Amino acid sequence: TSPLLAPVRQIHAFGDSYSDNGESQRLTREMLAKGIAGAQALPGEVYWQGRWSNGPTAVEVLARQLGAQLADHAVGGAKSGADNYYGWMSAYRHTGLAGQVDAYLATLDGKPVDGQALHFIFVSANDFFEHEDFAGEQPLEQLAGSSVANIRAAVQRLGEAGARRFLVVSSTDLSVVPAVVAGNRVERAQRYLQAVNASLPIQLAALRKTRGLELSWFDHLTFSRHLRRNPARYGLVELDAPCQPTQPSVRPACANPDQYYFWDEWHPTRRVHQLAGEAMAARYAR
Repeated sequence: TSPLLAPVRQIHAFGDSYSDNGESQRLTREMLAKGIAGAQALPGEVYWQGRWSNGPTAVEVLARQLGAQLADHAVGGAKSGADNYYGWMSAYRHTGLAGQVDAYLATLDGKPVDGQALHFIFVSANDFFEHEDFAGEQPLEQLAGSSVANIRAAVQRLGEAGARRFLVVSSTDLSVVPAVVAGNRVERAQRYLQAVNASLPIQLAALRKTRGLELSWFDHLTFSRHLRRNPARYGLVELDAPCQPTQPSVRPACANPDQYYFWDEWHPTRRVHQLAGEAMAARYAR
């Protein structure tokens, strides 16, 4: 192993439901109040305090582990580009990674970017979900290319504005997500996530060197493969069934959520987010 990275006192997080700590709930309440066509309350009733889980997301745990404050810009459903899985959102706000970066940089209020803040990026799953659910035409190899390009451009744009420090999370293992299994889409997920996770770290390594950035890459796939191969070691029992079923309809939650991998058909439990946040904190000194 190499030396731990310097401590972190401020995180700015950009991403999707795997990071959101209340933005989709705030924003959808605003959209409902304004009467925006097609709006829905997200995430819904069977979720903890606006998180798309039964507890804090991995980046919230990472912030606690590192002794950092967290500004969490992530929005449930966010894609790697400008917009969201929920297309009805775009009329009100661009909540994809690109839109989160735009809003972050447009709300500095004449102040510089903090060159010591960790810019945390965790996105791409909705690129895939949207493609599969609404028959995107791009072959999956092209979709992966566009996800990679979008994330690289976000880092470039953040660095351009003064950001120096980044943690970029890989694709998660979309191939074991309950909704993907139910969709019979395991192979498609495998192919998409391997293409993103092969190309993205190569692109970020080039950019890190060019622009003199500190950029950590977190391999969420390696992380989840290790949990799922040795579940008892982590106190996990159920790897496949959602604790809180929502498809086709909501049913009562399991009694033992801390022994479940998945909360609903797409999102991990608070326990898995805890292990993920701890894992992500491993490259940094407290």
